[PDB]
Amino acid sequence: PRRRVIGQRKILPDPKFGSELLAKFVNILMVDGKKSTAESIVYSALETLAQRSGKSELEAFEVALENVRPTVEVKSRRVGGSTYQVPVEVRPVRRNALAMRWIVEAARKRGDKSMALRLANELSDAAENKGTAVKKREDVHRMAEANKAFAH
Amino acid sequence: PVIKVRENEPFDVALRRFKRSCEKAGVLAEVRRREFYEKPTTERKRAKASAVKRHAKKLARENARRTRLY
Amino acid sequence: RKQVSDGVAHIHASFNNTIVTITDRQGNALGWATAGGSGFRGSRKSTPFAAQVAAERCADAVKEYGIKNLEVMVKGPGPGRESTIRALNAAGFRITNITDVTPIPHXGCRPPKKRRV
RNA sequence: UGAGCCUUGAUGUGUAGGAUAGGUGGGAGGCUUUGAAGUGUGGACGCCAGUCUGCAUGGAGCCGACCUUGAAAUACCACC
RNA sequence: GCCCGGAUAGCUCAGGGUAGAGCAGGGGAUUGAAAAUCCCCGUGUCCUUGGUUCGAUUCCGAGUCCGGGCACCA
RNA sequence: CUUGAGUCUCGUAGAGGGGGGUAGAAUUCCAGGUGUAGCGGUGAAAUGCGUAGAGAUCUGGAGGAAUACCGGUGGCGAAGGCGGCCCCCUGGACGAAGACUGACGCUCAGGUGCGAAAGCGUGGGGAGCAAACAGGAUUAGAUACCCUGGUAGUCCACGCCGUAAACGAUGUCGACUUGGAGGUUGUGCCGGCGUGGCUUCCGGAGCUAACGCGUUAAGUCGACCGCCUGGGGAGUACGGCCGCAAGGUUAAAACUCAAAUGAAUUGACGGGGGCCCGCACAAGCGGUGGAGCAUGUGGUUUAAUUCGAUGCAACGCGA
Ligand SMILES: [Mg+2]
Ligand SMILES: [Mg+2]
Ligand SMILES: [Mg+2]
Ligand SMILES: [Mg+2]
Ligand SMILES: [Mg+2]
Ligand SMILES: [Mg+2]
Ligand SMILES: [Mg+2]
Ligand SMILES: [Mg+2]
Ligand SMILES: [Mg+2]
Ligand SMILES: [Mg+2]
Ligand SMILES: [Mg+2]
Ligand SMILES: [Mg+2]
Ligand SMILES: [Mg+2]
Ligand SMILES: [Mg+2]
Ligand SMILES: [Mg+2]
Ligand SMILES: [Mg+2]
Ligand SMILES: [Mg+2]
Ligand SMILES: [Mg+2]
Ligand SMILES: [Mg+2]
Ligand SMILES: [Mg+2]
Ligand SMILES: [Mg+2]
Ligand SMILES: [Mg+2]
Ligand SMILES: [Mg+2]
Ligand SMILES: [Mg+2]
Ligand SMILES: [Mg+2]
Ligand SMILES: [Mg+2]
Ligand SMILES: [Mg+2]
Ligand SMILES: [Mg+2]
Ligand SMILES: [Mg+2]
Ligand SMILES: [Mg+2]
Ligand SMILES: [Mg+2]
Ligand SMILES: [Mg+2]
Ligand SMILES: [Mg+2]
Ligand SMILES: [Mg+2]
Ligand SMILES: [Mg+2]
Repeated sequence: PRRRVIGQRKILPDPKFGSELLAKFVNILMVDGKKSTAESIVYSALETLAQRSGKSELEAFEVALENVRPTVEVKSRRVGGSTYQVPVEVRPVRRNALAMRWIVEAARKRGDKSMALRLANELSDAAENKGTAVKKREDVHRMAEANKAFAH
Repeated sequence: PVIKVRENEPFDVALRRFKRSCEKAGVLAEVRRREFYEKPTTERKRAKASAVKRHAKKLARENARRTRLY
Repeated sequence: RKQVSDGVAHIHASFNNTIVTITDRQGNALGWATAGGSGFRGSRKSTPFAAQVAAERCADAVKEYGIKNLEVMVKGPGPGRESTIRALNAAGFRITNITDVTPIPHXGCRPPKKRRV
């Protein structure tokens, strides 16, 4: 706001992995305050992904994550009526948040039977550069690339 | 604004020397003044305005010390 | 087709566009590149990045003659003056002189009228 | 400076594939110390993969069918 | 009638082991607008037919249309 | 008679004026070499120029207009105005000491002369700019602002015109009346100390409606001249004079209103300037506008569809 008084809110770990990153993933996926359903879906999808990939629950998830993180975005700035699209670096926390948001959004728009299966398919595709999340990441990167002349 | 690079300096030193020479030569000022026509009346008016503002600021700063703020 | 081993870079920077040419010591041109012909049009053509890209393209388009020693002459008030020289050095030439050769009337003719924007 | 007539040099790497091999061949023996496998060296082209190269050190080998190609290997060799 | 050239993306059209560049149109980035810039989307016997070739849009032959020069024009 | 006015001797500074010559930078055009696909312009575009070779860069040539830096709330002139360098003709100002004339002075109606820019006449010149004009845009329209071109004109000689916010919105001449900080230009004595001319800012008494002026007076006085008499009509009509014309100068009346006006004070407002705040934007999450139903309102209908709230701050409101 105009003040900048807030600190930072403490995030509790997930029950059976002890990672706050997966807890934030659950938080992003949760709707209507129904956290148990989100945890069931996340755990089932992670189990299926690890089984079809073979590595583990955690580092497979991280590998699928690092193929969606962006490193530059564009913000609009009007000067003389028209708007330039200035590219700007993305802080790491925003990187993770945008990555998770794009993965969940991509998995939401699919035609499978269960949400767990949808997330598993989208996340496996992300782990090897075929999901729509990777397409969105590349689109953002190239749009920022076009407006390099305005990077002050 | 003629800059010849001497022996064994980095580029940035030569570039800065060229920039200082250009700034002290008053090049961009001359090329920007001579872009549009200025009536003589406008020239005299702006010269007088600059002189008046300079004198007013000088008097203000001259008398500024004696007054104390807290 | 020929080797010169040294040449003069002429930079023509204005408020709308920047042009870069390479010539021999006698004035004959060897190649050229421009900021408007590098994919930038409109408000993007008058920026230092476009000048840098144009300098890169001009340097790439003159590889045949094998120039290694370079001289720079800059005229005009445009944004693309320092960027072009920096990119030219990054291309690998060694710069011997830098000069501002912008014209100055010593009175001259009568400039156009002021714009009432 | 444009065109023609000659003569020569190379140039022309679908796909297999040692092979920058165009249809067509008298035909698997010439080349080699009438300084040779491979070296240093300089040069032109090159889809830069692979030719070619003035000379020398160097010293005398490559070498033809032979199996992937439809074809056979400037092994001596004609024509375009 | 004889000859000289061409027919390919919706349009303009480039190019013996191939179909291509741009613009037209759909949506999303995008905002109060067109810019602007992003991304994708097809748009194919290269007129048709036959003939050579280990396959032909890149070779030949003929028929449909169009342009140019000429002929016939009693 | 010499104290006001003027003459003579020596020097100083200065874009004061008229005439001629000449230099360098830059723009445009012509010719040629290199070289290749864009240039130019805008908020964004387009008209426009370019493969018939532009734009960029190099060399040679022609022509016209104006003089970067110095340059300064610096200088000169009655005002208008005056800016590269050199020569010829020429006006004024100031200073230092001295000799001379002896009131020869101040002001001035009519009158005479000078007078920015645009404009008019005859003849030359024409690079750049640019009324009128044409095209491209913007817009509800756009006879505009913006872009691309462009003719009179701007330049020279001679002659008219006679007006400007021609302003210090402040007529000319003389005298007297506390201070401070500078600029520029002379001269005397030993960097210091004096003494003249012009000039910028601040301020005292006094003046003034206030704002402000304040030894360069809008203070205290004297001489002469010009002008004013509520706002429109109107600096207009008619007459005279002047002009080639455009028009200039002199200068009313009917009718109409009860005001028009100057300076300063408190607010409010600004597509004026600073410094802050609020789920006001930004970052997010979920909705409404589409469907069916509940409810309130408007309108329409009815015998009645009782009355009231009806921008935010009325519409599941009184109920
Ligand atoms: Mg807040
Ligand atoms: Mg202009
Ligand atoms: Mg003088
Ligand atoms: Mg003079
Ligand atoms: Mg030319
Ligand atoms: Mg004076
Ligand atoms: Mg004189
Ligand atoms: Mg006497
Ligand atoms: Mg008179
Ligand atoms: Mg005039
Ligand atoms: Mg005239
Ligand atoms: Mg005239
Ligand atoms: Mg004339
Ligand atoms: Mg117009
Ligand atoms: Mg013009
Ligand atoms: Mg005229
Ligand atoms: Mg008057
Ligand atoms: Mg007056
Ligand atoms: Mg007066
Ligand atoms: Mg007086
Ligand atoms: Mg005062
Ligand atoms: Mg008074
Ligand atoms: Mg009256
Ligand atoms: Mg009159
Ligand atoms: Mg009259
Ligand atoms: Mg006339
Ligand atoms: Mg009033
Ligand atoms: Mg008032
Ligand atoms: Mg205010
Ligand atoms: Mg305000
Ligand atoms: Mg928001
Ligand atoms: Mg609804
Ligand atoms: Mg009611
Ligand atoms: Mg009421
Ligand atoms: Mg309520």
